Amino acid sequence: MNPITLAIIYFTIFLGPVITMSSTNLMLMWVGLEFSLLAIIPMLINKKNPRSTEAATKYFVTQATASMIILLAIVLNYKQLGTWMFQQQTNGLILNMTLMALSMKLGLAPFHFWLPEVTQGIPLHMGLILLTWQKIAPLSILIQIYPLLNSTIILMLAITSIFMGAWGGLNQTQMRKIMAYSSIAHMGWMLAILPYNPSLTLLNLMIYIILTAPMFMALMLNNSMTINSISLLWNKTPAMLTMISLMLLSLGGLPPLTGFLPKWIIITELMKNNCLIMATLMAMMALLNLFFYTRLIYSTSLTMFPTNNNSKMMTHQTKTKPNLMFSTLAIMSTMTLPLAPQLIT
Amino acid sequence: LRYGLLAAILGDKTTKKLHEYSRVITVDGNICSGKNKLAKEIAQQLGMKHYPEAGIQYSSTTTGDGRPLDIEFSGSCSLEKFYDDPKSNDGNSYRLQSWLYASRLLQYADALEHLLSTGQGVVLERSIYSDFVFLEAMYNQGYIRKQCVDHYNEIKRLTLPEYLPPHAVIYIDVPVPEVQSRIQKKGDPHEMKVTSAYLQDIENAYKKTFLPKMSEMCEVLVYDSWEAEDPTKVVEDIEYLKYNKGPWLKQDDWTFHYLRMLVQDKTEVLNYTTIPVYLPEITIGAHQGSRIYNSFRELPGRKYAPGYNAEVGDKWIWLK
Amino acid sequence: GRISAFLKNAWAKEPVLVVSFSVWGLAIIMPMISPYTKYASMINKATPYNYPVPVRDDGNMPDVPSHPQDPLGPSLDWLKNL
Amino acid sequence: QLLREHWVHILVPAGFVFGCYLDRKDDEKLTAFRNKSMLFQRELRPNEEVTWK
Amino acid sequence: MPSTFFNLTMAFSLSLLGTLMFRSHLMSTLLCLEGMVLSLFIMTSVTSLNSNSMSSMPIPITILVFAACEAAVGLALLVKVSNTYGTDYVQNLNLLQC
Amino acid sequence: DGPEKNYEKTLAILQIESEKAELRLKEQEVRRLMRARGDGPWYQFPTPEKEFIDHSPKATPDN
Amino acid sequence: KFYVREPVNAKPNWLAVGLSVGASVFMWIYLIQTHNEDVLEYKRRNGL
Ligand SMILES: Nc1nc2c(ncn2[C@H]2C[C@H](O)[C@@H](COP(=O)(O)OP(=O)(O)OP(=O)(O)O)O2)c(=O)[nH]1
Ligand SMILES: [Mg+2]
Repeated sequence: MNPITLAIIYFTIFLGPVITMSSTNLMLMWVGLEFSLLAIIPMLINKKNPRSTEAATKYFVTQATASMIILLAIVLNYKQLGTWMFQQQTNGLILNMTLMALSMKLGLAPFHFWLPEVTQGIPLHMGLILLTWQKIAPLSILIQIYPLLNSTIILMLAITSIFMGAWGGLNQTQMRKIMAYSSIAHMGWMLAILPYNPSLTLLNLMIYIILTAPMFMALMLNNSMTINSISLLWNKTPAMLTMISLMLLSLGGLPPLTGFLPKWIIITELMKNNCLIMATLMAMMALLNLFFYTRLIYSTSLTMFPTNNNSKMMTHQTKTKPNLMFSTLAIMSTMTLPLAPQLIT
Repeated sequence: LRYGLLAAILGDKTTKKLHEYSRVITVDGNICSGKNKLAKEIAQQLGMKHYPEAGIQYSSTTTGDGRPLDIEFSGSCSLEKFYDDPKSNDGNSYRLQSWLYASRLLQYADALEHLLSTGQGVVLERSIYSDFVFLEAMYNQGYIRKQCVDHYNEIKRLTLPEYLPPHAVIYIDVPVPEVQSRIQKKGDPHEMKVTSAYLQDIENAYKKTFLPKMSEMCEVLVYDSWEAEDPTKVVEDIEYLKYNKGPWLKQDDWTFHYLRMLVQDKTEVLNYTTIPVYLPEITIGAHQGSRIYNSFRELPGRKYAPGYNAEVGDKWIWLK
Repeated sequence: GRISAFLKNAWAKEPVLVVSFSVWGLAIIMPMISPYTKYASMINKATPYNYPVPVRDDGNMPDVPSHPQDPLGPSLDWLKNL
Repeated sequence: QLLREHWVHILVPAGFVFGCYLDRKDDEKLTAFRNKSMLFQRELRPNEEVTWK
Repeated sequence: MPSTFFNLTMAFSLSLLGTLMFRSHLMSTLLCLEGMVLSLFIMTSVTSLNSNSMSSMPIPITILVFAACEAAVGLALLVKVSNTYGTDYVQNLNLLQC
Repeated sequence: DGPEKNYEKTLAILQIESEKAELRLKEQEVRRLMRARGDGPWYQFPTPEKEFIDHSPKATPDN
Repeated sequence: KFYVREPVNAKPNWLAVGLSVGASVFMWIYLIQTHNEDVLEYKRRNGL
């Protein structure tokens, strides 16, 4: 791609969620959703391989179906209430279809079957763009209508999201699929805390984003697609294993890392609203998430997997690849827990 | 200023800096047949940068101080040991082959970066497109195994189509008895311990497999020794050579820019040569890797990034 | 000199793009030059697609006319003389 | 050059002095009930202004 | 109007169920997607004309334009699938499972 | 220093902790009551704006 | 001259050094001025 279409595509990718967040109209949040989808599709099919085409096709058909369901809900609300916003008395069926389609857009379970496959087959920076940027707009639409949604449907969607995400991330080996089921579990946490306190939903979203960014940067340092590929990182870049361990433990929610704070304050608010059984099941599935994180840590940092012979030449070569804001996001995603009252509102 | 998208926007166009002599020329031949001298003369009288054969210590000579490092840092594979005993149980043969392919890949990346940055043509000796010849020769001689062949083919499939084929491939056809006579006359005692079966395997791999895949996508210039041993007719053919086939015609400025980024980042170049395929020939254990990596780190000038090593005279470290 | 030669031999070899670009530039600049540009908006304002609703006056406003056949009000003599 | 060579030996004593300072700051912060406990409610001596610092 | 709006919503529901139940033709899937798009256009237009909402009659034009660009993107993707596989069969799209 | 210093420091700490406890219980009650019947600053869900309503006389008199 | 290739960081980027040092100095001075202004504003508002 030449810089003209690079700038246009990145500007529309930026602009979609910005229109969705800045917009007070259901129609404009919709059109921002397909700015995001349409602008990001050439970026998935940038590599021009059958796997990228497969991911782009599945992603397109999923988002198209969900966007048509969203527009159905918008049109039905427009007939029922004469306005372009779910104000207070729109139909619960309409609100549930809206929640259905936004959960389909997000890729949380049981609508999660496309997210690991779409995350696979695309480059790592597009996995980062998807799993971080493409979720703010559906979260924005969900946050705008928090008192109207159905707590039962949200709680079911959330608990099965964490269940399927924990089990998948336990299952596979591929880094992109691991990050995708990690995203599914984290979106389950955000969705569960959505109807009671959207501020904690935003806090969990920012914590997940600042944890997902240095994962993907560290993967892009060596294009480590595999558990083995990140396992020989000690020969390639040994000065990163400590932060890999700290940020993966933060993703697991282990104190005193700052990734414990979203799960902790979410459990605290859920128990303020008396859903103890739900909170316990969520925390146990978070322990499963921490299990596959700990296996990944064992593979990459605490043990030293055998290496190759060309790694000598790769160490002979130099590198200027790792960017400056990797360390800033890494430190903010590891050592921010004593600033918890400042992080929460 | 480091090359990038900003430099491409401000104007660093490869097609703007191209000229007639901006060509990739590769000289190929058997073990001892006039390959070095002809490439040097062609580059000298065409105004082109000559790249000799990438040996074991190519990365050592191109990185750091440029002195050859120890063998355990540079591949831990000996061509002399391979000539003395090619069927050794430690896997010296396939380690040497993979290390030489990695060296040739680094040399091809350097030559491509030089051509895309300065516009000067390059004359390489035995680039990556004619190293599977040595691979298949050792496989047919039984020196390596089918798993090594599959791993080499996988690495070649991973790395090879990302770059551009050479504009011209000049080949030196030479008989095996002539190669044997030249090897005996050279006087390297390890090098006389090579088999005519191995040399015939190299020549057969050339004739049957390397020349056609060059032939449908670039210009092939097979010559004898007597057609060679005079670097004027070959240069005349290079002058009267028309490049009307291959993917070089379809390249434009932004494809050149992305290829320039790929060849200017050496880690992406050698990314797929270190895939976690655990052949016992090339797999190195954690303890040996730890010791070798550590000793390479207290090697002088290699502890930190270049320009940050105070022991070699780098200044303003605190200020940068 | 060179710019004038570039437009000149461009007009020589192909005038379609030259005429289209000149028509583009003229369409940009002529609303900023002609004095009739405001009159289109004035005419569109003066065109009465809706009923003018009468106002209940308390006598404190003298600008509004009691009768349509009065000197007071926005007459369209400029429209007649346009 | 002795201060340059053995500058690492002051970090732990500096941390000790800083910890004593922070204990003193906490002690003067928690003075909401000084000379107000009913067990120790006594009239102040003329030569003193606080029971404890 | 309520009977015809109910018919339009059942048309959208049938097109959605057809989209959700795949057959061998991604072209047929895209056609079901535009069945949903067309049903959305008629419901929006009839609602606007019934409510006399002249401020919101641009909304059908915007849904038509946006959905048409989205389907152009999808047609380009189907062209890529047909080029890489010979056909547009959705069961050829399955090697991202592992 | 002496036992009275620790005694009165403990008194101050207990006073601060008890005040924090009753404040947390009261803010739980405040949030529950305000969410149940929003009539104060918090939990004020949005409402369409009256400033975007046309009040000029229109073509149809029956409005 | 040790390295065979000219290092990127062989010489310090003087423009980057000057911009970083001036930026840090500017934020420090602005921080002190805003802290003093906030202290004065708080005392004026609360009558202290
Ligand atoms: N096994 C093996 N040996 C190689 C490979 N590449 C080069 N060699 C050997 C062949 C020679 O004995 C030695 C030097 O390479 P050359 O082909 O340049 O030989 P030499 O310089 O003697 O002859 P020349 O005049 O350059 O053709 O390295 C390779 O990929 N594998
Ligand atoms: Mg030679």
